[PDB]
Amino acid sequence: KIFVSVYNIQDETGQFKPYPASNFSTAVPQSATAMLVTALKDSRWFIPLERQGLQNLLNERKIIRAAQEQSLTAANIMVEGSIIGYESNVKSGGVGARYFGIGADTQYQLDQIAVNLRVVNVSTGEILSSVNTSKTILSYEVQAGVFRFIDRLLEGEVGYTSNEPVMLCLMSAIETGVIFLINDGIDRGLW
Amino acid sequence: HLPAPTGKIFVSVYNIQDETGQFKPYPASNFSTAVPQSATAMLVTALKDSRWFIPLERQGLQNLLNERKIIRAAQEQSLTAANIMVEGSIIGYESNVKSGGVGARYFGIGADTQYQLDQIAVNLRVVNVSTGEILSSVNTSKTILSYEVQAGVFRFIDRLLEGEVGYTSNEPVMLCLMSAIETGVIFLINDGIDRGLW
Amino acid sequence: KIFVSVYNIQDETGQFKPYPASNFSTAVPQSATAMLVTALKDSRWFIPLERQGLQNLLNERKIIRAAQEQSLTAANIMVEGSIIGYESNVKSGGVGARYFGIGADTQYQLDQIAVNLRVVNVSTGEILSSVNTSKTILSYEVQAGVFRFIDRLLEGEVGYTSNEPVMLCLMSAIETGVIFLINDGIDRGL
Amino acid sequence: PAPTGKIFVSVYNIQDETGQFKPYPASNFSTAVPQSATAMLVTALKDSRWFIPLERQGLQNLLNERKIIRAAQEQSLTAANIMVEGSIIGYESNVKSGGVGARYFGIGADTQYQLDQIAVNLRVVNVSTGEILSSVNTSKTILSYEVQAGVFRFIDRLLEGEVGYTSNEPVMLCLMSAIETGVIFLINDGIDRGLW
Amino acid sequence: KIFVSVYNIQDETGQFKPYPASNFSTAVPQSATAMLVTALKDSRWFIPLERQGLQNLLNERKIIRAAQEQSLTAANIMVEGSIIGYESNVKSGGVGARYFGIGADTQYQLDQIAVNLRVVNVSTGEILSSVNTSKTILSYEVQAGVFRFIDRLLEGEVGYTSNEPVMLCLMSAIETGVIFLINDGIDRGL
Amino acid sequence: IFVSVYNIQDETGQFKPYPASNFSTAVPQSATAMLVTALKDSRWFIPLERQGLQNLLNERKIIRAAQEQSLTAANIMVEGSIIGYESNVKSGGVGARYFGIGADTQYQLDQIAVNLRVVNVSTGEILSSVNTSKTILSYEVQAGVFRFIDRLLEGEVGYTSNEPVMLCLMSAIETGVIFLINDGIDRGLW
Amino acid sequence: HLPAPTGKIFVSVYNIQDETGQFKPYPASNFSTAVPQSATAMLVTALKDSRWFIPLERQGLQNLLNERKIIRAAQEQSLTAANIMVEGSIIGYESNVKSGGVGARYFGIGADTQYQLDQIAVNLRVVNVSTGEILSSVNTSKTILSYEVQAGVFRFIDRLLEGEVGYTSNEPVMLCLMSAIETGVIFLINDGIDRGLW
Amino acid sequence: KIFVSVYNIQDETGQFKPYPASNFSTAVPQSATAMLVTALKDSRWFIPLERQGLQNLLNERKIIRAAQEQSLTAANIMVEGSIIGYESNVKSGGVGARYFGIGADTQYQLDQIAVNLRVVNVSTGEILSSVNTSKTILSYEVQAGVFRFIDRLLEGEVGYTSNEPVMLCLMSAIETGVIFLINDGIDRG
Amino acid sequence: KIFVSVYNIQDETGQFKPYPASNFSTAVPQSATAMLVTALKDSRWFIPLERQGLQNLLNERKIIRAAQEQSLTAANIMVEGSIIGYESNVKSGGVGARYFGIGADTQYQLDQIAVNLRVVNVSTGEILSSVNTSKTILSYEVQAGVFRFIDRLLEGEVGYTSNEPVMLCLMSAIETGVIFLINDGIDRG
Repeated sequence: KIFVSVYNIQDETGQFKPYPASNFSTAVPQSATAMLVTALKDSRWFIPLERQGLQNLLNERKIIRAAQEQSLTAANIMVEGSIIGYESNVKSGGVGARYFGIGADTQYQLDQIAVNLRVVNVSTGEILSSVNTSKTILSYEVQAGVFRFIDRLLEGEVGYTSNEPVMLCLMSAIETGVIFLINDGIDRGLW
Repeated sequence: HLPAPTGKIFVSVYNIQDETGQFKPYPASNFSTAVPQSATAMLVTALKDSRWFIPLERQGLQNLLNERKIIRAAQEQSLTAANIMVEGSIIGYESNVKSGGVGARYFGIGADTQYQLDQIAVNLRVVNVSTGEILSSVNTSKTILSYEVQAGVFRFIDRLLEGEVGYTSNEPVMLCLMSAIETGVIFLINDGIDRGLW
Repeated sequence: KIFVSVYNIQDETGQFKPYPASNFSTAVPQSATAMLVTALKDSRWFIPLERQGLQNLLNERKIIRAAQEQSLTAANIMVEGSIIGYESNVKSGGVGARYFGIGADTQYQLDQIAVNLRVVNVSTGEILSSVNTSKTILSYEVQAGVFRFIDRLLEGEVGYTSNEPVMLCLMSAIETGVIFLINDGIDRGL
Repeated sequence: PAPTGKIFVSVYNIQDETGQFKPYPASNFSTAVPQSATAMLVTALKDSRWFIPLERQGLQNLLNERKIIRAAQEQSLTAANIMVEGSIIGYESNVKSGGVGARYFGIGADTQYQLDQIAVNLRVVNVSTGEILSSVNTSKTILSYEVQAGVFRFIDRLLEGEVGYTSNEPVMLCLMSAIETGVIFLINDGIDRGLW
Repeated sequence: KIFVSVYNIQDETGQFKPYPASNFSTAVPQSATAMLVTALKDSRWFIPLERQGLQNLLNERKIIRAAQEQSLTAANIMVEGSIIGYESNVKSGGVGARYFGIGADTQYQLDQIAVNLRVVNVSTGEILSSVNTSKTILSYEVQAGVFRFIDRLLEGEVGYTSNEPVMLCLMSAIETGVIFLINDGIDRGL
Repeated sequence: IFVSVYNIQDETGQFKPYPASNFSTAVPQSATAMLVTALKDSRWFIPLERQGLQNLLNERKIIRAAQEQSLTAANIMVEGSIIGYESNVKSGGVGARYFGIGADTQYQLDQIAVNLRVVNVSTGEILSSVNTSKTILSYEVQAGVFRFIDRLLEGEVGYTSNEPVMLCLMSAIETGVIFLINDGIDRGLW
Repeated sequence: HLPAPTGKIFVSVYNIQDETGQFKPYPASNFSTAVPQSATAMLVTALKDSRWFIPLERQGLQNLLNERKIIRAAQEQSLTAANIMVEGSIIGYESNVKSGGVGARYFGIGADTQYQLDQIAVNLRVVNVSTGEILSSVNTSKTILSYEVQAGVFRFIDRLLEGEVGYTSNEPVMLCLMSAIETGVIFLINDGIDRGLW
Repeated sequence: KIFVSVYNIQDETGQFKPYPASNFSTAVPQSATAMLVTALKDSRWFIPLERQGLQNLLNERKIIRAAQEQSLTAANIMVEGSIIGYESNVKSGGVGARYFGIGADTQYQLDQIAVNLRVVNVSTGEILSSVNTSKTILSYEVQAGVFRFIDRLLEGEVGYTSNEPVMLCLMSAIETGVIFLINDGIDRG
Repeated sequence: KIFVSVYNIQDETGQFKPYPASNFSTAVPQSATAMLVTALKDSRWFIPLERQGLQNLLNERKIIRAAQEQSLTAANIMVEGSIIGYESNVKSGGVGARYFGIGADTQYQLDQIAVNLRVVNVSTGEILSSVNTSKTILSYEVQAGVFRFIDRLLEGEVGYTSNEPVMLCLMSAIETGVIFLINDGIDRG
């Protein structure tokens, strides 16, 4: 097991959802340094050190020390970085056709998320590695309908829509990123 | 084979925060979050109800410290610590994820139905207080259903006739958050069962 | 009687009314630590200790102490918690029908509010109990109308709407919550 | 009821905990309820006299003025053994609402009404022990109505006419009212204590 | 003459003009502690003490003291208070009629402004009096028009609108308020 | 003859309506310039700066530094603020159209009020205060022709005038200074 | 008769600020000022160009003080003052003030024109540094023209013919501001000449 | 290898996406001082020194020093600079034609991004070099459709749109900036 | 070569883009004090001194000074100033005509940007020079189209639009400004 310290990884995408959404709602989750710490945890051996999160821990230790009137493990490597970018439509498109009286159509869009992870040495402060990974986010819509006349009338509609969970894609990106960092570390080795 | 625990464990939880960065869309107020700010209550009541575990407050800590100031003053008696700390946050929220619906209209009786699913994710981390090492962590995800059903009639006589009926249901996102945090707490409690920490 | 201290119970619902309303107008009242303090007061025996509210009291005591040139009771239990959640439509629906020429219709929506109360020990700082309770908020509209032709013409409309007072439902929730807190203490007993 | 006697009551602030604002067309910054309590309340306590409101609004200017006085000379400040606290608890609408109307050729007429609710919380607190001696919630309701009548007639030429009237009870008055019954309730409640 | 010191009287109406107006513009002027100071000035005997306004005066005195390298009169009573409330439509209404081809119509609205003034003693800090006064604000619009056919065509329009000056009504309320305060003080008498 | 003026601020609490930006005031922020030049142009008076004072103090810091000589005071201080702004107050207009020549006209009035107060520097007593108010005219005129031939003919002419609110502010501040000086003649202090 | 000056005068100008409180209307961003923030540059270059006058910076002063911190630091030599200080601000802005336009259309050739005038006012004050007394002040006002011209043709043949030509001009509010500050500086300079300050 | 310390490179474009987008959404990524740090990392010889990022490193070292009751490498040159500008439409255009009953059309837009990088000496604080580079950002849309009558009716639509990843163009720009910087440094040296 | 120190040249235009754009988006880049630093660098003789930018430099030197348990060159001149103004339409206009069935049209707008530079003496704090320069910003649109009837139908459309890169024009203005300052120094000297 190797002790890894990670404090914060930002959303540097600087992006927000368009209308109808609230102009306050980010296009990307604020959750990394959770995603990342659990990615390091689940890829074990790595032993995540918290530091989120550090203030509370320090308070708790203050309470402990107060109750009695005993040390805190460090990390030789630190992971840093942020969420590099988000956009759309990137690649997007769709088709459709309507004949009397049955129409049908379909649409799709792709999005991009990029992430940067950096392994930095704690002793020398040198950056031992850094990587950019980018996943893509699918969205699609399918519709079919029927408009027919008799005389009286008839009509019908069916439809389905899917959005890949940006949070899941982020998780994917940070995981493949950690895989890459570990792999890169194997040729170092530091281990 | 067989596992076994021993006794109650004091757990301190300060903030489990909303890292979703999300807010409801229009018509809603752009200030209204898509997700409750209420965890570190949901979680604290999960730990209280999942006993044996003993939540240590710390929300919440300052008011207590003040009250202790009043006590110490009025008399002119220590404060128990927690050996584990739970942390984490609400990892994410989105929509439509999966969504869709169908409908049909024949003269003169129409009907239709629609539905949407949403997702919320939560992260819980058990961290050791002495060494500051993270002992465990889990990501959990619930989904949030919404659906609408409508039926109607347009008919001519000569005179005329029409009618409408409809029903809608939205799963309570707060309940879904709670459900998620329960799933996470169950997961953590078993991992500790195989450890044991106890 | 037991002295109970309550400082802040907060709105953690993070919700605001939709349009036409002002985006600054909360979906839920800010009034708890009053509603709750009066709930504890009214179920007495409990003796709410203020602390809202505390600063003014401290100033007033400064003034007294100056004018005289006599202590301040504490509480062994503290109540905490907040308003956990709010939403809508949750469940909603309605029906209606129109035949010549008399139409009628009706609608309803239900909402939810949840609350958390926690009894915490002041001495050791341990949480003695915590409970979540949730009420629901009814709203409905009724309309009836007539459209008739003669030659000349005739029409008429009547309607009524009712919305349950979200504030009252909050009071209800906090009250039932006070009941649950009171009960678990009975087997404690403290 | 009855005075004695006079009791010094200090009130610093009673605040709007309603968190409510007027809807469109109004400005989203415009509160649904007045910020004027701790005036309304001070005058309510005053008008029910005996009570002797002690200011504390307001205290900063008074202390500055005393600085000026003390400066001109190069004499104390009475305190209150009770403190009144509390806030504006809640506001809404439509709560209860409705209306009717009918039109025959060519004379139409109609009327509508809405009720709103305002709630207040007052708490009498002991200054010496810091104990809350009482707390009360009162709620008034706010009436509004609109009336219209009209005529559309044809001759051939044409004729039309309209008349209308609307009244909205002054929310500020209902707040004052609420705090007034609240002061009454507080006084009565104190009557059996008695502390006074 | 009696020296009266007045520092702050602020807008507690929490109200703002509706659309089309800018959402930042108050429904009520911020000018009180002037209107009041000039009202007391005009009601003489009273001698307004500034204190607005005080910081600048203190600076100026710093400069005076600096140039020379003579005291500052106080007030035994202080006036306080604020603008209590504003609303609309309160009472409002109107009529109108149109016959071929001449129409005419009229409308009116009333608004309300309330004020609170309090006389407080500077020595004891006791409130010697407090009063709430409320004026109302009139507005009306009148129109007349003609639509006629010849064959060709004819039309005409005339209209007038008047809105009472909210600032003036604030002044009216603050003045009548001053009358109430003096009136109450005379039976004291101090 | 030395007059010191630090503050005159916008207490109108008003902003322009739509189409304008909600950040744009209905009234200039410029007084303590208008007023200082009004006192200057009305001489005898000698404006003492103090806007504006901080920069000067820095400059004197520099002078004093380069050398390793005093600063004149004022026995009277002028104070006050912009009391109010409104519209439509009085407004109206007419128009008529006959085939094919139409014409029409409209007008609106506004109000601006200002308060000036002379305050004594030694005793801090207010020696005088006045409210003065100007009014602001706006008008529009249009004329047009719609005619058919068979083909067609049409034409339009129009003119609009808005009195410069800033200028009206200047006017109010000047008449105010006139009044203050005049009343001062019977004091006189001068 | 005859006047006369002597020598260069050191003038310090810290801030000349926008007191207009005005912003462009829609379509523009509500954050966009109706008037430039650039005076105390415009004015400083006006004083620089009307030389003899020696603008003293002080904008601007902090960076200068830092650079001198660096200089003084590297060596281990004084700082000139200004005998007069100029102050003032942008007093006001508006529209339509005077505005209007005409136009006519005959078959099938129409034409029309429109115009708007705006105003900017500026205040400059020469203030004495020693006694702090104000030696002079002026209010000046420029006006800002805008106009549009259009011509068009709608004609029928059978088939059809149409045409459009148009031109618009807006005077540069920044130019008008500069012009205003120039007129104020000119006024102040004659006034000082019969003073003299020299 | 030369040790290069880069603290922050900032977005000085002052630009945000237009409607429908949120008025809070930057038109340009905030991600540089990652992009640039990884560009210098990928261009070796260079050894990026962090400094992002520095506070956490310092805290961690505090913890380490606490556990023991061992020094920190510096950089002799520092890279600075920022994202200079962004705009559109800059160049834009498109064509299209529709005949009975088959229509088709296409659009395209270009955007610009500029970047400034500056090599500064740490000892003397002198700017050894500074360069501005600018990439451009392609976007295009294509549609084709058929509207026909029979008697009954028939219609169909197909379309595709591609938008170049502004983040990529930013990366490309910062890389080209690095190339210029290295070129300038070699001629010094 | 002369050492020149430049800290801030700011956007004093107070202007922001109109609708559809975000109300937070400046009409003008925030990039000057880079543009200016690269203009001075490119005009050598001159040696831009950083100072942006200074805090990181001082931190780095803290790291250096700590690692060893060597001075920092000053500038006798400082360049200051700001972006003085931005506007539109200023001059704008256009023509167009349509005959059956072929129409065509074109329109254009001009914008203005002005910049102010000031050379200030560091020793006496006196302003040695200041200049205002202003460039103008062209934008134009061209379109041509055909609507024809047969019976059947026909239509076609082509169009092209260009916007001069406001960032480029600012660069231009700041450059010409640097020229003016250099000349102004030439007769000084």
